[PDB]
Amino acid sequence: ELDQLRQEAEQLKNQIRDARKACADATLSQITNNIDPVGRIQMRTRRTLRGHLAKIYAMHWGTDSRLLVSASQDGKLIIWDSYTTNKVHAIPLRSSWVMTCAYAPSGNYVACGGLDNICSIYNLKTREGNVRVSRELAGHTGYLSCCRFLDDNQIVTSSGDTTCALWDIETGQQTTTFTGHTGDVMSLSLAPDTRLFVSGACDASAKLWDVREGMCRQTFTGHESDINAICFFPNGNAFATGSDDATCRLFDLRADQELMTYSHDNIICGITSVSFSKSGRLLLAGYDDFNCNVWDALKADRAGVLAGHDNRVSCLGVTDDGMAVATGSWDSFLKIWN
Amino acid sequence: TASIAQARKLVEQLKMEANIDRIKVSKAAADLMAYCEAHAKEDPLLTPVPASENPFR
Amino acid sequence: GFVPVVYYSLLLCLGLPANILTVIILSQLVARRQKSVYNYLLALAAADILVLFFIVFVDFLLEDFILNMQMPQVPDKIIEVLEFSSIHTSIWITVPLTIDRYIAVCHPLKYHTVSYPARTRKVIVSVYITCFLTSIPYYWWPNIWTEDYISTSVHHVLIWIHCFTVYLVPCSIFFILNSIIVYKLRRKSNFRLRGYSTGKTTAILFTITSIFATLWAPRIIMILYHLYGAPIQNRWLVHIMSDIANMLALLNTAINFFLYCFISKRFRTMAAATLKAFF
Amino acid sequence: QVQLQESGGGLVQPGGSLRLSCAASGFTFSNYKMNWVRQAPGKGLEWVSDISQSGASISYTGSVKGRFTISRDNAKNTLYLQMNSLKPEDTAVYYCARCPAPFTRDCFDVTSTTYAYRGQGTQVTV
Amino acid sequence: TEDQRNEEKAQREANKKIEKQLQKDKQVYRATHRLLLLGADNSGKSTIVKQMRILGIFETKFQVDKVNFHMFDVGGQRDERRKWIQCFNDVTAIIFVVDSSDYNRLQEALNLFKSIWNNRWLRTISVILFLNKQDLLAEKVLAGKSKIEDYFPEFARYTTPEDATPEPGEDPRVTRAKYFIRDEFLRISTASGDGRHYCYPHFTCAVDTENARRIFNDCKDIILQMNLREYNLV
Ligand SMILES: Nc1nc2c(ncn2[C@@H]2O[C@H](COP(=O)(O)OP(=O)(O)O)[C@@H](O)[C@H]2O)c(=O)[nH]1
Ligand SMILES: C[C@H](NC(=O)CNC(=O)c1cccc(Cl)c1)c1ccccc1
Ligand SMILES: [Mg+2]
Repeated sequence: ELDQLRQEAEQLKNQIRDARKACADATLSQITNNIDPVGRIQMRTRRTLRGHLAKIYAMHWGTDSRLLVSASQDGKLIIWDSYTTNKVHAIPLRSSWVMTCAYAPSGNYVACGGLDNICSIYNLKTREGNVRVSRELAGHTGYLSCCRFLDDNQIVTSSGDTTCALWDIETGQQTTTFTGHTGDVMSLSLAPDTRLFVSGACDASAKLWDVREGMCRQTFTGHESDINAICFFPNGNAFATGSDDATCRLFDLRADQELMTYSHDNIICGITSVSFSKSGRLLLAGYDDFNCNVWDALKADRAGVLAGHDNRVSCLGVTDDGMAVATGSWDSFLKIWN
Repeated sequence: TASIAQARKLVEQLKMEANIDRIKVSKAAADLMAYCEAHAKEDPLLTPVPASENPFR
Repeated sequence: GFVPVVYYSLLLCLGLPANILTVIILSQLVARRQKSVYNYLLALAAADILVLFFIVFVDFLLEDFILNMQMPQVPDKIIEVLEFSSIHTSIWITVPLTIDRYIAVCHPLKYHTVSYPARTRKVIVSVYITCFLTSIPYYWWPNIWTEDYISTSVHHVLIWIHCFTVYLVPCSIFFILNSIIVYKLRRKSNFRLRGYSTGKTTAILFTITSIFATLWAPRIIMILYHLYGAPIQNRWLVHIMSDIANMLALLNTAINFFLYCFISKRFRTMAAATLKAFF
Repeated sequence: QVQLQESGGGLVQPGGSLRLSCAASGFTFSNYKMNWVRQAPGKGLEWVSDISQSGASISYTGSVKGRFTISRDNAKNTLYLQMNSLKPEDTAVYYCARCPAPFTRDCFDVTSTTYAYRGQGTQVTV
Repeated sequence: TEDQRNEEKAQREANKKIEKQLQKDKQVYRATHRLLLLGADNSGKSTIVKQMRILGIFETKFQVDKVNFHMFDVGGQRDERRKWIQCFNDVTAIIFVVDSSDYNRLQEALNLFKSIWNNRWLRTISVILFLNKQDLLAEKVLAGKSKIEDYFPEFARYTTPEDATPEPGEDPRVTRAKYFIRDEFLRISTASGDGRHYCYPHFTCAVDTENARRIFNDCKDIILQMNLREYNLV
């Protein structure tokens, strides 16, 4: 029976491949060769954010493009103020090891995670004026990877047990379980419709999940090694991945196919974080080679390099309104680039 | 039993993925180009920003 | 024979561009604020800038070639105070780097507990402040030779204080700290696969301390013999020897660069990368 | 998509020869470092032998030194493992493993849990 | 414009407060030395750390020679650790507690050590080797039923290193086998590593009163080498 199951699974797989081939026809590059290149985008450092103690893993821009929160191995959840380069708050975590950060779009809550299998929730606007633990969401086993706020009361969070849990801070219970990945999921991003997200595991695959019904609508494949960077396109019908094999793809949700590879031979180390800009001609991606660069998402061309970093780059976030981008590397530094 | 259940889950997921309306990709690329060029003016990164409205300098 | 003419221009063209390059490289280091020795190297490079520029250009070109006609009341005795501040600053920036190396080599586990960037700024500004404070008593510095000298009671105490603060304490403490480092690194058993390990560090420490001692001995010995004794006051043996000895002090100030910054291969690779950065 | 299919392997008495082939797809064969993993019945998972990018970095496990022979064909995307003079204990299942990261020498694929980049395996019985 | 003025003043006040607190946290973060425990599934991690506690993650804090260390016993995770092991890059050292009696998993232990040394982000940090379970090894070597020569045929074609320092109450057979295990790890240790990070093996048992001293010695040597390399003294 197992042989028949494998045979029919292979039949379905090659049927999907044949459908993809039939729905390919023409490539994006051939039809997009008439677009003007972006060209070199010479970008300097504006104000450096030096307040962190150890390596920085995650940062998230706020909705107002004013204040943002970042991670550090010390156990700090510092929230910065972009224009004035100021510390608005400092949340000391119980667990020193943290790997994820999210800022609630309502502007009153900040999340965190880490090896402790606890996706701790903190509040900001409080009567006493001091931050505190709002709710200690628990239930995972594997290490926690990325978290984002669906709304003011629910968070979707990715762990290291190949299971993704959607929560409810008010009840502290796992509303839904997304068990469709084989390897550990690294990063998931929020589509503007706040009903869909894509989860990328260490099996070089990205599987699309829907928030409401909680099932894997579709999957995306084409990478060679583990992927640890993700972000939706602002329109919500595209998303680019950064793996460890120095390749960035671009899969479209509607067609379920790879579009193009963002790579060059001289790059030998993989991408860590990605962040789509507000328009599309700008595609940013960090690199292990002590620097971060920006790709042209429609012409497969590098446009400038945000050099000036020591150690590895691991986080990348452009403001919602597109004023600037903050890149944090392992040197406990955050830099603002226009 | 576990292998049979895993195979059943895999085949049902792949068949759900198969029953998806496909979209011819070049018009998707056209939509991408239209959206990108329609927001080129508003992007402060693509078009260099004057120092007055730029708050980072 | 125009020996100062042929030497000091070469010293300028060898030191000032190199040290300016190192200042611009080391100011822009991102990891500079992370650990203490690099801020110290920036301090030493800046002290070298001050001493080299001020002394070599201003004094030993102007007042030896196209000046010394300036009124001496305010200017000469302010610029001399500035030059002595520069010398003392160079020595007293070289020193705390040595104490940092000793603490960092002898107590590796407590290094970040005892040393951190916040205290680095305090100790790096304190030395400048105390040097500028202790240089203003050098306003009444003796004018060498001239029409007359007169062994004024302030001259001998000024000479003794300068000697103690430039050589007697710094050389002795350099000796002590380097000797303790060598002793503990040689008596204590190291790793088996470290055959070419103790030799290199011992050699570099001893060569640093020996070159400093040998290049700064002549000036101190000459000035002390000027203070004591009954000099014959022959134009040749007291002036040519004095000028060649004072040339050795500037040689040591210029070569402290090659001693500290040039040896490290990491500094070399950024230097090589940045030589073609302009083009 | 990355697939690793193993070929060969049959019921052979102690002695004789067996040919084992790995069918590789979805990735660049040359750069990645590849190794084989064994699975003794009733026991855990282990490693067999590894070949680096150059092919001159052959190393052997303590169990087999002159007994085994590892080779690969980068042009045909095939990795080979030559058997001769087998023993009853070597009654494992041979998975075509591969270290994930390009251009490196480290991989943790001795995991018991289902690692992504290794095949379903072929049974060899002695 | 007064509202903007007072808002900016409030943010600056918040900054001075937060910077004071963060400098206070600076004073302690570097003081604590991070350590990491890795090894076989039954390798003696939790019970050794529990034993030395008297002197998910099962953290621990202890004070030796007026300097504090942090030992991590990561056990609340899966058996896959290809990815979260990168978080421990800025860690003083790795402890490698390995089974010494059960030779069946020794090959897996060799492989695990070889992977740790050659990893492309762990090459900066040193590895500390604990050969735990020495009483069991001594007891079971005396029996001789295991036939250690089976799992490694080159075990016999070997003799005790000249620099061997056995305890007087030991046995030539157990010591000869035990130094065989050490040397067979160290041949892996030396084969790669260009002086950046060093391996220091220490013969330790689960219940020992001097386990902390060995950790102190190893971390002292590791930080000494790193710090001398950080200067020009190399
Ligand atoms: N008798 C004896 N038992 C030991 C020795 N070393 C470890 N053990 C056993 O191993 C246990 C402690 O190791 P442990 O931390 O629990 O290993 P782990 O939980 O699998 O990671 C104890 O229960 C001991 O019984 C030893 O040297 N002698
Ligand atoms: C400017 C100062 N230059 C001097 O101090 C010149 N003074 C003497 O040469 C001298 C000699 C014998 C006795 C006495 Cl009291 C003074 C100086 C600074 C650095 C290096 C070299 C020189
Ligand atoms: Mg345990």
